[PDB]
Amino acid sequence: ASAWERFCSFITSTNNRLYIGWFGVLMIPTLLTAVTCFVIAFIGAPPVDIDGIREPVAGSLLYGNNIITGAVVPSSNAIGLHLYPIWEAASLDEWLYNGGPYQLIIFHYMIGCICYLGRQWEYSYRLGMRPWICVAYSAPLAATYSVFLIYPLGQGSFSDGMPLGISGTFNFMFVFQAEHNILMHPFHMFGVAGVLGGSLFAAMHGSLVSSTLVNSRSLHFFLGAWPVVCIWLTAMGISTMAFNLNGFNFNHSIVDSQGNVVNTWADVLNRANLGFEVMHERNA
Amino acid sequence: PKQTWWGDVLKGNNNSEAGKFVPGWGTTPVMAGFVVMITLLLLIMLQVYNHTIVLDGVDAGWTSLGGF
Amino acid sequence: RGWFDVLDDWLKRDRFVFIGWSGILLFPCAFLSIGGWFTGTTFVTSWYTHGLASSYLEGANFLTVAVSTPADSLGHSLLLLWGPEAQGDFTRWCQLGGLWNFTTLHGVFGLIGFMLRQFEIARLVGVRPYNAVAFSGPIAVYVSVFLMYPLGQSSWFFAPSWGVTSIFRFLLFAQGFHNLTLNPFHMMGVAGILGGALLCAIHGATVENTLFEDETYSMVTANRFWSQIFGIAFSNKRWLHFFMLFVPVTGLWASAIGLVGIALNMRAYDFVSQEIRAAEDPEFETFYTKNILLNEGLRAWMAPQDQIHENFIFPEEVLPRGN
Amino acid sequence: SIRYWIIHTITVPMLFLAGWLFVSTGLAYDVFGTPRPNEYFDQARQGLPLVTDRYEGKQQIDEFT
Amino acid sequence: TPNPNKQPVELNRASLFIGLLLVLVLALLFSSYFFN
Amino acid sequence: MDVIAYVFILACIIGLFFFAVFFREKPT
Amino acid sequence: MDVIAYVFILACIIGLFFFAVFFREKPT
Amino acid sequence: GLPWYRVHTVVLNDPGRLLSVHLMHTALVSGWAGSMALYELAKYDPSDPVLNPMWRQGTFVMPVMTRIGVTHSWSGWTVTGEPWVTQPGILGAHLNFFSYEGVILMHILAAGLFFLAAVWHWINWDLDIYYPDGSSEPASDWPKIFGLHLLTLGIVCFGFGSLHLTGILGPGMWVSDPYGLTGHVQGVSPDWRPFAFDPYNPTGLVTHHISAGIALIIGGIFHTVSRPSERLYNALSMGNVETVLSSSVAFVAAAAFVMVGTMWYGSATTPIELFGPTRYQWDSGYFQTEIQRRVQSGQTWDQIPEKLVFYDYIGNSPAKGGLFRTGAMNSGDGIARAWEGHPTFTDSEGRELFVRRMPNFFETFPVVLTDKDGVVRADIPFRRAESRYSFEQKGVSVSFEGGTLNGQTFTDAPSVKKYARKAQLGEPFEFDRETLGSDGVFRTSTRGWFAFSHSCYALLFFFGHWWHGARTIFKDVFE
Amino acid sequence: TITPSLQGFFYSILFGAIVLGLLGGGFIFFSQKDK
Amino acid sequence: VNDLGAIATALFVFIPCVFLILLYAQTASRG
Amino acid sequence: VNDLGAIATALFVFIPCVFLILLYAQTASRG
Ligand code: CL7
Ligand code: CL7
Ligand code: CL7
Ligand SMILES: C=Cc1c(C)c2cc3nc(c4c5[nH]c(cc6nc(cc1[nH]2)C(C)=C6CC)c(C)c5C(=O)[C@@H]4C(=O)OC)[C@H](CCC(=O)OC/C=C(/C)CCC[C@H](C)CCC[C@H](C)CCCC(C)C)[C@@H]3C
Ligand SMILES: CCCCCCCCCCCCCCCC(=O)OC[C@H](COP(=O)(O)OC[C@@H](O)CO)OC(=O)CCCCCCCCCCCCCCC
Ligand SMILES: CC1=CCCC(C)(C)[C@H]1/C=C/C(C)=C/C=C/C(C)=C/C=C/C=C(C)/C=C/C=C(C)/C=C/C1=C(C)CCCC1(C)C
Ligand SMILES: CC1=CCCC(C)(C)[C@H]1/C=C/C(C)=C/C=C/C(C)=C/C=C/C=C(C)/C=C/C=C(C)/C=C\C1=C(C)CCCC1(C)C
Ligand SMILES: [Fe+2]
Repeated sequence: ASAWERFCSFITSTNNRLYIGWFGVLMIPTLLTAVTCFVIAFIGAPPVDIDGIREPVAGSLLYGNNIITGAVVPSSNAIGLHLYPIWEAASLDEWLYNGGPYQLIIFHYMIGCICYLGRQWEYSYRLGMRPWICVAYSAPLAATYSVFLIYPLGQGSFSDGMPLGISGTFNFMFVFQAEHNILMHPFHMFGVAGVLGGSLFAAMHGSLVSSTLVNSRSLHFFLGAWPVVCIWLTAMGISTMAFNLNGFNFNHSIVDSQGNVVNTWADVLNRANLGFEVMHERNA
Repeated sequence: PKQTWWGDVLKGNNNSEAGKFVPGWGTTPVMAGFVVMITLLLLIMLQVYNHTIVLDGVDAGWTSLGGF
Repeated sequence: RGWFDVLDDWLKRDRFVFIGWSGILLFPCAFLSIGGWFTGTTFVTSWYTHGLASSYLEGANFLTVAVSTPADSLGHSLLLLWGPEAQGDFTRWCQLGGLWNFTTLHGVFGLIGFMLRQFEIARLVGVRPYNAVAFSGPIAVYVSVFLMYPLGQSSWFFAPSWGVTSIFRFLLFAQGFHNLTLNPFHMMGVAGILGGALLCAIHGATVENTLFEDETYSMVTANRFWSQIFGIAFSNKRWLHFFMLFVPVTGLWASAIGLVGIALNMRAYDFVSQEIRAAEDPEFETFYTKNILLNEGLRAWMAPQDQIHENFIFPEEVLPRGN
Repeated sequence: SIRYWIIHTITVPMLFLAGWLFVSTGLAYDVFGTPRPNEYFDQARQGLPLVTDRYEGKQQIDEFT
Repeated sequence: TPNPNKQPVELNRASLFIGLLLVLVLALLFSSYFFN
Repeated sequence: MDVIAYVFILACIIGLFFFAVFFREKPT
Repeated sequence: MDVIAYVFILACIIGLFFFAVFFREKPT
Repeated sequence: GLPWYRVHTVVLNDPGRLLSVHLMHTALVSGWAGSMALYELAKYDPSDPVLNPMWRQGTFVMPVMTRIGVTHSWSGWTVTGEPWVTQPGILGAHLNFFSYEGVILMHILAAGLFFLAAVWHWINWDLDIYYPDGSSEPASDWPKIFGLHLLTLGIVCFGFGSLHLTGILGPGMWVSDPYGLTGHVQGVSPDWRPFAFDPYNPTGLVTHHISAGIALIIGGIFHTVSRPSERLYNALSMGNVETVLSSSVAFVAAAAFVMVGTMWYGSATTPIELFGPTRYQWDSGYFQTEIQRRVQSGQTWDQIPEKLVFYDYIGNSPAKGGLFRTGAMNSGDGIARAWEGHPTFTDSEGRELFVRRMPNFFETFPVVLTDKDGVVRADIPFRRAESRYSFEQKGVSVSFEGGTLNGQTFTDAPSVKKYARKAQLGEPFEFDRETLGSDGVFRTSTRGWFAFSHSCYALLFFFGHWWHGARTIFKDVFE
Repeated sequence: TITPSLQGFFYSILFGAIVLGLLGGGFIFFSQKDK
Repeated sequence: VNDLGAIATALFVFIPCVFLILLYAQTASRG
Repeated sequence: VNDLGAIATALFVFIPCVFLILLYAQTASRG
């Protein structure tokens, strides 16, 4: 009953309402920090110079936006990959102006996510069950790390990271499509197949069980495995596109015998990408 | 179970022949023909509305309002 | 035993596959739809309707073949092989895009036949036909996208051409012109699909990781695990599986209502207060406004070639840019 | 087993060649109206043959042809 | 004369929480458009 | 005032989470 | 629109009278 | 107890209480009809029938009333553009009573009566009629009840077609010209020649409701006498009311789809004087073609009837609205007051060019003034860009024929730009927003709201049909 | 008077009758064969 | 914004909520 | 008039009403 032993028996105990565990020891502060800062910076936060051009972009509720259009703007383009802690800032108002809250939120959130995976494993151990829920959870984890961490690393700044907002997500998707043509990348096709097929198999399994309940184990194995594998693949696809290894490109493929070019659907898709791109790229 | 007057009037229509059917197919063959008939009728109308069929002197458009 | 009973018993007889009455509608229609698509990709081109090379003879790729939609001038003509357009000429029927109508209509009747088939099979086995009700969602999506949408528009030309890159063109067109991503019904559809995938994944993993060392898995351990890890858990198996059924289907139906709304240009294209506030001062910039700008750019840069029939001519001066 | 092997050996390559010749002899272009690689444009007919009328589409293509 | 067909209506706690979550989430989603 | 509507709905959601976590009827 | 508020409250009062008259639990 | 989504099954086995809830639903529906019409009357502007018709004003039920006879109001005004004359003088001239308020009063009265009947049938749930001669279990014969109902509806359909629609003993129906100029409520005469299948010729409607009416009467009589067949009776489970529910829901969904088709594509039932122009009359240049031909037919520009030019505005199209842009159209671009007149544009060289009109699709369009020969002459470059074919660099005057700006010539570059944008929005018009705080963004007419709402309803009711068919066919399993 | 479009529809009824007749005939005939 | 936007949101939040709470309460009072 | 007048009147009408109806319902469900 050493004080240290008593503490350990408290944390690694299956009688709390929510299991804490050693991974949860890191999970709780980081997640609480991320949630608190996200709430604060989503309700009210100054406009952020996303383009690093002294011109700001607002995203908070008190500055005009609603839930659909509000967001937490990524840290400024001038910062690059530099960590921007509050104590490493010239002035609080400036630190907000450069987009520090985004950095705070995403870093605490990513650490909390990986610790949450660890906590899942730990409790599976403490209860005496095979410890592979965490393996399945590793897929959406990979996806978030792709959009928030790996893509900015490949692109050199967190200004290319995903905004934390509903409309920011769509803006990110369209700019990503413009610059990398993700639709014609096979890994995203695997991901689309994964989500749609996962819904299909979920509906089929639920209908069958709820209809007759009024190797079969391999059935549930396949249920678990299919969408997880596809999400791993599409997360890897995003990560590869973060290193300028873009998808397929079939523009200007068929040419007339004399030398003219006959259009195909890929050219229409490329022209749509061209529109998205030229609307992007403020200057050149 | 009130024995109202209107109930006396209408009980024969309510459930005099409740649960009675004629065996076999009965009039079902005849019904078949009727269905097919309407299956043409509706079809024709659709095509007339669709301008697949162009009846003579029947311009399926706003011009046909001429005369009012 | 009349001819009808003989026919019925013959249909219901056990074979490698089950035909049933539904088969009479499903198999010919499904086979014709598939054959129409294969023919349209292999041989027929869209050089006359969209001015594209969407066939293998043209030299296209598997990702660029497409049974392209009929021309714009035809409106919503059914394009029968013997109609006023084709007039019995097979080649003109193919060039005008009649293969699109062939494939889509026979696909509709194949889907109807499949739903009827599931009704019939559940009737034979003697279990609740939740499978048919589940399949009702895909039929809603199909009817909303391939029939109701082009019917609410000017022509079949605006329907999704059967393909891969053609479907991608349809997605980008919908974003550019209807701003679909901002539609709440599409948001419910996305939530339904992603939640269905989530449910499949975690249900499979849980059942695998609570297996008894021999239904067949420790429901008590699974319940306690999820309660103490996530907070909430299913304590009822029937509810668990009905929920798995319910979520993706509901997502599909919500998206279907979203798609029928945009078929009438009854689209959630903008937020009025944001437009007003942006008009008042030019400094006010949010992600929604930049999405609007992207939509303007995509419309301008895609319209001259997507809707080639309209003979749009926009010079370089009028094309929006980030200057 | 063995019997059907004779029939399939005699037939399947004949069908394969049937499709092969259907393409090679240029019959497909006539059947499906698909232009020959030189038929997309003349030496200067670089305009596109797009149908503009619903009612007389086949004749208009005949003009485009 | 009493009606035999009368039956009560049941809704346990879990169902209440599920329903409230559905309602609140739908309201949050659609308010941004209702305010337009 | 929209901000008040959004914040009120959100606070109600969080309260619902609190009650759904710590006050669910015991499974049995 | 005040007229609508007044009329709605009044109609609710009349409905209350109807239910209070013809649907009161039997005294005993 | 029952789950919250099955609470109403407690009337499945009780014919009396089932009838009671049907009567209550009918009372609600009639009450809504009355209340909605009352609200529309209380928010209406009868002064302007030309540049502010009912469809511009967000009316929903008024066009449906007006379709088959009701035009005037007890306050006097008619929708056809004349104060109502009490042409009624005799019996069979109730026309002075059945104005909008008369219909409202009758519907509210029906609501009350149906509510009272519903209460009565709820209390007296155990009438002897619901029970057969010698069995305690209530049991109704659905086939004969269907026959009786069908016969009643056939009689009413035949009466509607032959008396009301023909105008023999009724107001007739709304008819109009191909361009929505003259709108009468006149009787129609039925003709069985094939052109009565033209959906835009009203003579079909009467011809339908007569013949179809008779077809129902025969169809009623047969079912009032003929018994079902064991084969069908067992297959469809005619002893179970759930099958009636399934089939009825399917029928109603099909009806909704057909109605949506007619509403969106226009027909004789939906005239543009009532519900507004379709979205295809803008696409096909229907009104622009007509006007251009009329002017080209020697008439001067100022002599063009203003309804015909209002129809050529794109703000009237039902395909320019939004899902959450609420209220009447006049809450949008504002209420129109005057037509500025047909503008024409000329460049420095004096060549006459035209502005390309914005299609239904585009929320915004690039303004491009092009030579009639297909060569772009001038334009308005993007928000801030340097140009070579430009508005000022080339210089453009605009001159207006007819209307408010008659004979005028604006060469002020902001003025030319404003009227260029107006010209690409159809016909230039005087719009007021100060009265209503209008938002400048468009809204859809009555036609669009009908199409959208009932397409959604039909889509949902198909799923309802599938579910209830499933619960009928699988009845032994669903328990 | 008959127009080309109406004649086409009549030929459609002929062809559809033929298709349905051949399908139904095949089904019923084969069902009768292996009674 | 729409003056009725807040009212619509409030009624949407409230009516199903009071319905559900009423059902649960009259369930839980019963044994 | 006051834009909040209607809201105040509505909430005054509603809150005690739903309270009373809830109490009566959870009384009547119980025997
Ligand atoms: C416009 C370009 C485009 C189109 C048209 C398009 N996609 Mg995508 N697309 C997909 C489907 C899809 C379908 C079915 C589809 C057609 O219907 C499309 N797409 C279409 C999915 C397979 C896949 C996305 C699936 C997906 O969402 O992946 C998981 C990603 C995340 C963030 C999961 C988050 C996990 C976190 C632990 C959550 C915990 C925090 C939470 C607050 C906790 C709350 C708890 C409590 C309080 C309630 C996808 C992607 C993705 C992208 C991108 C850039 C795109 N896309 C782009 C497109 C991914 O990065 C991305 C990708 O692959 O990277 C992972
Ligand atoms: C008197 C002559 C006649 C008339 C006018 C008439 N009936 Mg009948 N009739 C019925 C309804 C009815 C209605 C609703 C109705 C008026 O609208 C009529 N009838 C009218 C049913 C109650 C009853 C049998 C019910 C019954 O089984 O009907 C057949 C079954 C079904 C599923 C209907 C088929 C519907 C399809 C799913 C539609 C799919 C649409 C498609 C996707 C796209 C369309 C394309 C288009 C362009 C072509 C009936 C009978 C029956 C008969 C007979 C002989 C009749 N009738 C006769 C008539 C039965 O055997 C028989 C009977 O048993 O009498 C007691
Ligand atoms: C949504 C698809 C659908 C349609 C359109 C539909 N039903 Mg059902 N349906 C019934 C009647 C019915 C009628 C008379 C009818 C056509 O008029 C329909 N249905 C139609 C009852 C016999 C039976 C029980 C009914 C029953 O229990 O209803 C209880 C419902 C309650 C307390 C509220 C539900 C909330 C709604 C959001 C109401 C919103 C207001 C309204 C929208 C205003 C617009 C009016 C109009 C335009 C819609 C039934 C069921 C049931 C279901 C389900 C899933 C459905 N349905 C579904 C449908 C049962 O479990 C269940 C079942 O049978 O399980 C045993
Ligand atoms: C792209 C997405 C997608 C596809 C491809 C798909 C495919 C399928 N789902 C089925 C079933 C189901 N899907 C269900 C729920 C879902 N299905 C979903 C999404 C999909 N489902 C979603 C999101 C859900 C969750 C709600 C259920 C509940 C079922 C079933 O019960 C059923 C099954 O048992 O599956 C095994 C079909 C069974 C065979 C059949 O009837 O074929 C379709 C029949 C016909 C007649 C096809 C006709 C031709 C089609 C319509 C058009 C032509 C297509 C070309 C041939 C190819 C096109 C290629 C493209 C690149 C354009 C089929 C395998
Ligand atoms: C005209 C006036 C109309 C007024 C409004 C009427 C409103 C009626 C009530 C509407 C709401 C009903 C809710 C019932 C809620 C309820 O009790 O559900 C639980 C219930 C359980 O059914 P059982 O038969 O097991 O038990 C029934 C009893 O518990 C209750 O009757 O199942 C369903 O209702 C099936 C559908 C579930 C639907 C919800 C699934 C999704 C939940 C999560 C979604 C939101 C989160 C998304 C995150 C991204
Ligand atoms: C499968 C796959 C994944 C792993 C790699 C691998 C290379 C193996 C790859 C396979 C690739 C290959 C070579 C696939 C070959 C696919 C093809 C072309 C299959 C095609 C079958 C063709 C069919 C049905 C055509 C049927 C045509 C029909 C009815 C015609 C219908 C008709 C129409 C269209 C017009 C009117 C007249 C008529 C007759 C009614
Ligand atoms: C009681 C009495 C007896 C003797 C005769 C006398 C006349 C005195 C009689 C009195 C009768 C009177 C005054 C009857 C009045 C009846 C009335 C006003 C009935 C009600 C009509 C209102 C209805 C349906 C409600 C519709 C509301 C719905 C859909 C719900 C949601 C809505 C839907 C789903 C569509 C979009 C809009 C909205 C609001 C979201
Ligand atoms: Fe399972």
